[PDB]
Amino acid sequence: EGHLFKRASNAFKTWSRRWFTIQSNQLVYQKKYKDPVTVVVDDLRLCTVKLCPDS
Amino acid sequence: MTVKLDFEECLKDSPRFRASIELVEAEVSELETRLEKLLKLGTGLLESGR
Repeated sequence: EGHLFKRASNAFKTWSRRWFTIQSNQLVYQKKYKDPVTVVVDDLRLCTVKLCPDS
Repeated sequence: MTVKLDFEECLKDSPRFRASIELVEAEVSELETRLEKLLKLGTGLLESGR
C-alpha cells in the first residue's frame, strides 16, 4: 500500500496523487479515507506492466 | 486544436476550456474552406483529365 501519481479527467490529463493498495490479486485506489475504494484493474493476473520508455 | 479533452474544467467553467472551445471552431472554419477549395480544384482536375 502507498501513494502514486495517476492521470485525472482534466482535459490535459493532469497528473495527481492518490493512495493505492494491492490486495487479493487486485489494484485499488482510495477516493477519501474510510470511504470505499475504486478498482484500477479487476485482476492483476491478466495484467502486463509496462515500463513505458516513450512517456 | 486540443488533443484528447475531458470533463472537469468544462463543468467548472474553466477559462482553459473556454479558449479551447474558441480555438477549435476556428480550426473547423479553416477546415471547411480547405475542403471547398479541394472540392473545386479536384473538380477541375477531373474535367481536365476527361
